[PDB]
Amino acid sequence: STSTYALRAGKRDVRREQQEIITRQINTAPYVQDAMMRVVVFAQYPSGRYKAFDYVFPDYLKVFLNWRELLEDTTTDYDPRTNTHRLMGQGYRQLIHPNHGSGEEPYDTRYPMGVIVSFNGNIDWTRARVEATNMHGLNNTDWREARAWGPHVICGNQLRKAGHLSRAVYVPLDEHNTVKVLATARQDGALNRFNGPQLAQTLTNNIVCPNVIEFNTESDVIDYAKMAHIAYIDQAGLIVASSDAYISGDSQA
Amino acid sequence: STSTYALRAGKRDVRREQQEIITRQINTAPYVQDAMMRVVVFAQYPSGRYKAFDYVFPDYLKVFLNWRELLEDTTTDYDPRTNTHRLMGQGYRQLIHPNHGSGEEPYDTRYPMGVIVSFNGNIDWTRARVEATNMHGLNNTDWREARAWGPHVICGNQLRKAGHLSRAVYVPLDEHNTVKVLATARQDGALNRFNGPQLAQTLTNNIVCPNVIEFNTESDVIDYAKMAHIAYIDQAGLIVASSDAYISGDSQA
Amino acid sequence: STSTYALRAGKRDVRREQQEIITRQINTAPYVQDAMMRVVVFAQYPSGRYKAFDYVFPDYLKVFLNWRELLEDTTTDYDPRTNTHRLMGQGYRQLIHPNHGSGEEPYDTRYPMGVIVSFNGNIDWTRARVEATNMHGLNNTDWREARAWGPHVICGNQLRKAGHLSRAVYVPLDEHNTVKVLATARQDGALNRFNGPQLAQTLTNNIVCPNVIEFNTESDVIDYAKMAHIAYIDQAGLIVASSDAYISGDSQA
Repeated sequence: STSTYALRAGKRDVRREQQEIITRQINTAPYVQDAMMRVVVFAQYPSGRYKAFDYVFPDYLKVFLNWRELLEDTTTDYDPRTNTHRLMGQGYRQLIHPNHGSGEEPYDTRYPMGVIVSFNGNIDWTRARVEATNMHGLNNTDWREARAWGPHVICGNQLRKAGHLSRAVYVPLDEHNTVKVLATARQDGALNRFNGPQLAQTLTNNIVCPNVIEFNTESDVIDYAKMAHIAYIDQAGLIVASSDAYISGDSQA
Repeated sequence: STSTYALRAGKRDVRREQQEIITRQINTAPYVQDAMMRVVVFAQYPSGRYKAFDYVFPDYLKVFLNWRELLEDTTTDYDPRTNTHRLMGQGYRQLIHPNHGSGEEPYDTRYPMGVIVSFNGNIDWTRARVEATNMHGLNNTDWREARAWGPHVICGNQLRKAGHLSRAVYVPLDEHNTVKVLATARQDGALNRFNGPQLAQTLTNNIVCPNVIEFNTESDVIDYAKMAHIAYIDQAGLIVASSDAYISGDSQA
Repeated sequence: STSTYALRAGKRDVRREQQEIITRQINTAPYVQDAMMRVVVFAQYPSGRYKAFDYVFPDYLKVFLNWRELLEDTTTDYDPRTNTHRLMGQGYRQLIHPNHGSGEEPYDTRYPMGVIVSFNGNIDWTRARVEATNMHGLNNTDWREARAWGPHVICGNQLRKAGHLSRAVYVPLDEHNTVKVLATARQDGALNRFNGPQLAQTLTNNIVCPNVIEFNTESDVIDYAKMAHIAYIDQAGLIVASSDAYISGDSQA
């Protein structure tokens, strides 16, 4: 880093020390249990556009995105292009029930090339997980040997550190994949907030608030990430946004 | 109240006392834990029409309604008016990602002026809550200082008492708001049904059953409320429906 | 059954005994807690087509399907046929708010005649339940006397045994019905995985993965069932698919 001489007032510089306190509040308020956490799944489309599934939640997040939800210009598990009563054009059916569909092309170009998953806040980094599952949301072809997570679940340092508050990972997808994501609040020290008398609040306060937002180009995705103070990895593989606050920003450039 | 002379049969008037018992059953059966509770969010539209998000649930309710779900004539987070691939007409995008959208008008007239939230049953009135959050479902502009609820969450006597079984509140909205609602079953005396061996049932039995119903005019909303036995506040600010049962109805008019 | 003479190698027939072990793994891996379970609701339409709500989940499943979700060619609670701003054509409204709608026919032929519900895996068979509820998801006309389940909830041996791993039931529906389904993991012996320190995982790992798949004819439904290794009852009332694995298939035909 590049730093050099600086001056400040003496004991009377409470304005500066107050701003230092504020910087620390922004950086540690997320660790007060039942503070919000934020997880965003950014689908990267062939078209150069992107779509964010943006979740804010205070305790835990259980996400499954199926094939149609992942498509460009959908906002739910509903595809306006594809009237399911028509005999032709059933690409989704052809993928989830092999050789019983009728898509007009091998690769529906609305299906994403991959997702950037951004985890932010007081997350339990040891159990934060992503999986590219098959069409059914399974991590084994045979459900009878599938489990909550697969033997090679995406986790640990596959989630790139982006600051004390954030990690992000890029997950390539092929056309038969779906996406699962898990994040929970960090263990509350030696107390388990999912245990005993603490559970009711942890469970019932957990209103997950999802939004699906589209972006016409990555510049706009990156702007969204800096607006929302969340980690993001751009097309160049660089970490261009973070949840960590610095009192003078990137002043040691 | 207006009451006057009445007669009844003597010890043989079991029909009357049976009906008195039935009145009490309707009024107290909701307090038997794992009985249904009922919460309804009525969106009031500029058009004079309304839309109800009607939830019945036996243990707890965690609701977040985002911008598109709140729009007149939507039934999910999907807006048929707005094809998200078009460059023009992205009003939702303009609100949730400031100055990256293209709505055709400053105020999409399908967005509601406010909601009437109706809580009914054995609800924990001390932790029944509503918030008009921002587009992301946050109660602070900066998620890093946002929490499960805001410092000024709508609660307590902002929820108007409408009988022993019900409360209702009117919540004005501006166009960038979304709505969150929490209701849980009242503490089970000194036992916590969210604790220990009671939790499995409390958790897994809690199938929340949502319906989205539209009403062309308030007369029809009020009818729906009386059909469903739930509190409702009409345009005049009057409580015109309740969950409380009376053996002769409003006979002391 | 028809069986007759067979031979095998002696102590060196490890290939056979390995395949016997594999058969047993497929049959008992589902009993390792947090293994996947699979529940499918197959709607049978007047048109001879079917639609599957296919859920895989590791711990519990809480399903409510409302009227519009049940309709042929819907994939969410959204009906493209019916623009809710139009005065005519509101069949759903006419059912859920009696005599306030305007459907074009008494019976919307997209509404199913019944559902086949298929339960598979380490399910608690004593508390696996289905209900055909009314439009609101209630099992009593008056919610104040409704409960999490009705006095005549569909359960026990109404769920037909289809093997050690599976049961299935046919549930007739009339046009004002909706469908509720509950399945949970079997009690973990004398330990309760929904209790104490076990709960956090049981709760947060439970990502339910739903897909809605259509089938143009029952032959294709039956194929889907055999692909997915789940119980299914065909139009003839026969059990034509199962989760149970046999080392030589149905070799005692």
